[PDB]
Amino acid sequence: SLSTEATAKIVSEFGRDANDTGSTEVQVALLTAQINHLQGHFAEHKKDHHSRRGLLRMVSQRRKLLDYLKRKDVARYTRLIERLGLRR
Amino acid sequence: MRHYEIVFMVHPDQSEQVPGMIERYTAAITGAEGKIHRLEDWGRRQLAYPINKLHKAHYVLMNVEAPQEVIDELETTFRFNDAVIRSMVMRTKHAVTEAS
Amino acid sequence: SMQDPIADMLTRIRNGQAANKAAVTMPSSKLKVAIANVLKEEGFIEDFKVEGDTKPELELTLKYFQGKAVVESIQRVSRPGLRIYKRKDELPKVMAGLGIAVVSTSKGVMTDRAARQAGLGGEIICYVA
Amino acid sequence: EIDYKDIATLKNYITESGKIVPSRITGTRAKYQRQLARAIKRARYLSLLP
RNA sequence: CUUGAGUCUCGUAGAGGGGGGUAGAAUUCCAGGUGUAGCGGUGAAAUGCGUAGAGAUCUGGAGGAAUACCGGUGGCGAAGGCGGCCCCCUGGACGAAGACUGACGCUCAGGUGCGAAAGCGUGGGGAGCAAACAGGAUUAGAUACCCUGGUAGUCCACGCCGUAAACGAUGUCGACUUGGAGGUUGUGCCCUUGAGGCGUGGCUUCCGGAGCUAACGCGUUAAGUCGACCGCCUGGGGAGUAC
Repeated sequence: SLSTEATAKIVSEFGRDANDTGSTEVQVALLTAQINHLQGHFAEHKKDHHSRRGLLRMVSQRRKLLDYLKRKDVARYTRLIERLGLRR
Repeated sequence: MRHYEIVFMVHPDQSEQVPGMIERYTAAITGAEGKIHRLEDWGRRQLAYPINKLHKAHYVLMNVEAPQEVIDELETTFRFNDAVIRSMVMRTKHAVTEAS
Repeated sequence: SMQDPIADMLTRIRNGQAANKAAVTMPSSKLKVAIANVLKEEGFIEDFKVEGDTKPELELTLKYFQGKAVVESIQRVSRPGLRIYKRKDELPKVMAGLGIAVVSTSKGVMTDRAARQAGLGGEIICYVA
Repeated sequence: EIDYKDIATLKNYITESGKIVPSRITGTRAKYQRQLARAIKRARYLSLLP
């Protein structure tokens, strides 16, 4: 649902260059933008459950990517979890 | 911002205020950053079933391109107005402007 | 394959033999090539050949005496879930010596006869027969 | 390719009472069937047909 | 490292979901006339309506339920399950090339969440129906069956329940192994006519080979050949019962 322009902005603003779509920082930033917006969605309706499932996939996959960063490179991970505001 | 297709019937009883209503709504949309890509009228055709105790209706379809939001107040007015009993608003899935 | 690529290669061999296929292929590893060496030097296959640089592919060539495949069984023994290691005095005879066990010794991957000769055991890869 | 507004190719897909003809006797490819039926339903509720 | 997994770019199909209004068919009474000997039903009456105007007609209303055709050998969804039209929000899937990451994976006890129907609780709603209950006759006696009304419920909001033959009675994931007949949805080449002719994917229905199976059968969507992890079984009854 998240617009193409927003994905381009995020890929730029967390990517190591332009069109590095697939690095963990890029992946996590897209997932966190989507989490925030959907949490906007489900605030108003709490009784959508088939869509909320896709949101649990987003959250779970984002935890898995963040755990991969922490294991691989701690420095980029710690820069990210606040440079994007995470592990609150 | 993607295509719509407004269709609304103005009854012969309601045919009194056709231009006023059409132009007021077109002005509202244009001020709402919405530009008409096409417009046509299908006259006053015949109604298969006597809807609302009547057999005639002047079918005007206006089909503008509009943002997400500016359409809600239009249907709000349609519900609050007796000019048209049913104005149904449409989508595109694509880019079409020509009429037929 | 996903977790045991060596049972993948044996499954391919026995499935292609029961399918009367002339050659099977699979993504190569260096231990796949080692076991393939053992087999083709024991006369269980004709040949193999690894092509590709970033994606090598191991090209086993199956072997039929007439219309019957040379391998009757080929079973994975040590798997992820049971690793099997034998001391050289307890290396297994497979079908009373008529079939091999390929073991992984610390001097490489050899047959069972070769290992009990050179006096060193190791991890039992499979039973061929 | 085909939509609701052209009432021409709808009367052939309908009866007098307004029942959509099954594709079992027309030949429709089962994608044009869904779109076609949506067209008749829109038109009925837009009141070209009962 | 790039083959698994993912991110990206672009399109396709869909009863996937939550909302928001939306319209008719049918539905009963009233609002009136039109009409007077009927309405009603079973094993049979009868019970209940009606001559106080009863049904039906058209007329408007009221209000709720549900969306006949399409409709399917269809589809989507993890499963439960999802079907009028239209908008808003939303989920997932798939296909084509390309880019990016760089094993980021699979499975999962515990845990967490969803979960038909009935039911419960709290407020409403109640057009039809319908356990209970209320008339008649039963039948060997009738608290048979039945028909006549009929309340909970059914519907909505929130909370609880957490169960089904919740079933493909078939855990999840990956790989490999002959065919034939279809359906649905993409897409490439060439007919640059719409299909087309030839590919090529995804889903899906049915035959059947080897194999497997006790047999029935399954059979590339395996119940074949394997690998990873989980759940489970251990004679029938007692009993999914007691504590």
